[PDB]
Amino acid sequence: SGSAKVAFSAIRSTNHEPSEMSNRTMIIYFDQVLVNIGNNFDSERSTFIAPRKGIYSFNFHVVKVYNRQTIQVSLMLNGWPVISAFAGDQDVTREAASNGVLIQMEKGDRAYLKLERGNLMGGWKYSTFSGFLVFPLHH
Amino acid sequence: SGSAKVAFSAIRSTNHEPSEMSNRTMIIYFDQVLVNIGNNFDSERSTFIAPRKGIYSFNFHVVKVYNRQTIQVSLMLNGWPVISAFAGDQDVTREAASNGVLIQMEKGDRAYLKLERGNLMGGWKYSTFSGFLVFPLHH
Amino acid sequence: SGSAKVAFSAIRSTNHEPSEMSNRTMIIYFDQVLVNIGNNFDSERSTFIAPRKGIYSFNFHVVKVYNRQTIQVSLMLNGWPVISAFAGDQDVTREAASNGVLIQMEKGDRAYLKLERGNLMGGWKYSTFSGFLVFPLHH
Ligand SMILES: *[C@@H]1O[C@H](CO)[C@@H](O[C@@H]2O[C@H](CO)[C@@H](O)[C@H](O)[C@H]2NC(C)=O)[C@H](O[C@@H]2O[C@@H](C)[C@@H](O)[C@@H](O)[C@@H]2O)[C@H]1NC(C)=O
Ligand SMILES: *[C@@H]1O[C@H](CO)[C@@H](O[C@@H]2O[C@H](CO)[C@@H](O)[C@H](O)[C@H]2NC(C)=O)[C@H](O[C@@H]2O[C@@H](C)[C@@H](O)[C@@H](O)[C@@H]2O)[C@H]1NC(C)=O
Ligand SMILES: *[C@@H]1O[C@H](CO)[C@@H](O[C@@H]2O[C@H](CO)[C@@H](O)[C@H](O)[C@H]2NC(C)=O)[C@H](O[C@@H]2O[C@@H](C)[C@@H](O)[C@@H](O)[C@@H]2O)[C@H]1NC(C)=O
Repeated sequence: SGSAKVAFSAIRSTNHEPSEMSNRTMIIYFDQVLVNIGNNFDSERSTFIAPRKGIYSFNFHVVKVYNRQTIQVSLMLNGWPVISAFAGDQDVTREAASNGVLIQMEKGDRAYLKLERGNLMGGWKYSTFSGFLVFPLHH
Repeated sequence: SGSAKVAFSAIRSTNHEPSEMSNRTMIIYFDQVLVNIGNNFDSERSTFIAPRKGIYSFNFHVVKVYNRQTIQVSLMLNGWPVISAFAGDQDVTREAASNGVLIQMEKGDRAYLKLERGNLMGGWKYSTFSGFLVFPLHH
Repeated sequence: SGSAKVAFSAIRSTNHEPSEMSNRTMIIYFDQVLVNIGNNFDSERSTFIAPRKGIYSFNFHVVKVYNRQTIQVSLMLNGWPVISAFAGDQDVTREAASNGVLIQMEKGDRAYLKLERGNLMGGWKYSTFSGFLVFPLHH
């Protein structure tokens, strides 16, 4: 597929608490990048930047522990929520806010996960975020 | 990929209650279509109609609120359930019946989501349904 | 895509209890294979064996009933967990441990689901496991 091979996947490998900057941006950070074909995933910002016009698939599963908060996690496209997922609060099991979607992106569009409500104190180990170009679009 | 570029994604953008017809069909309706490459998703019927033989990927996340019902949501292929997902009933958080699968479809096969058990009173805002042709098949 | 068309999907169609061997391996078994393009999914072992170097997408949803256990399900790559999902224990609804990810695999790498914690007594009907080659890689 040449320059139509674009894919990333990243995970949260520890239960370490959020940083001050993560608290300010509420952008969910993934420390371990498993795939980054095209180097279009910015691992410092946990943001995917589309290299070309196309249909992109995204999936995420944000895993939380008991921390007295319910959460809403949203896939953001240029600062606007496209889809959201939800998780509650209990002390029986880790639980996940999961969702996925296909979206059209232009070159330079940015996709990332934002904690719209709640916090991730206690860590978000086992959280995952991945995406790939399904096919490019011309015009 | 030419005529092998087929993709759709749709979401439920409001918490409005189901219509009379939705009550009769128990087919889950998505008011906002984000992607519809090939125009193979029938937005009036929330049904994907395969344009050609191939392997198709589908994912869904049906989000419910507290409404005194648990739900079973099934991906239907020509009126038969292929996969199902489940959600409970509580008043702490929105929660989702989520699943996904790859299936082979022939031209004219129809895929849609059906509420096999329960109801979506209180709305199903944030629900998502998407799919794409992974690759075509000949013969 | 020729030999770049690789895809599988399998489901658990009954609530039958795990076998002795399933108890010993804790590898989750799927009795009904819906898709197996390339015949790279070993249905006896519920293991996908990559035919070539590439980026592969995997998704799973393991559905449990009340059985006095919480579970952790992990996607294993050559015996090492890549991603995990979690489900609790209650008697209100079936519930699912769900996650998905993209990974790079070499020819001969093996991917399967393992019950890292808990059991699936009471069955795991409606569980699903699927995957496909997103694109091949050279070198
Ligand atoms: C990120 O936000 C968290 C939620 O607001 C912070 O935790 C809160 O910290 C308050 C004092 O900074 C404390 O009164 C709150 O009870 C506490 N809330 C929760 C739910 O834990 C977190 O700050 C961390 O904890 C405090 C005690 C300090 O030691 C910080 O250095 C910790 O990181 C925030 N983390 C930051 C700003 O780095
Ligand atoms: C779609 O099905 C719902 C579940 O059967 C309907 O709600 C039910 O409406 C009954 C009277 O129509 C009422 O006795 C039940 O308590 C109620 N059940 C629940 C769980 O809310 C729904 O009807 C809506 O509510 C009633 C009161 C009417 O105003 C309808 O016009 C409402 O839509 C059904 N909606 C339809 C048929 O449009
Ligand atoms: C697979 O593992 C299960 C969990 O260890 C077994 O169930 C357990 O069986 C014990 C006796 O074998 C019994 O004391 C435990 O209470 C029971 N635990 C649970 C949670 O059910 C299961 O064995 C099944 O049940 C027993 C009674 C025998 O009839 C086996 O033939 C059953 O399969 C294990 N299944 C195997 C080894 O095939």
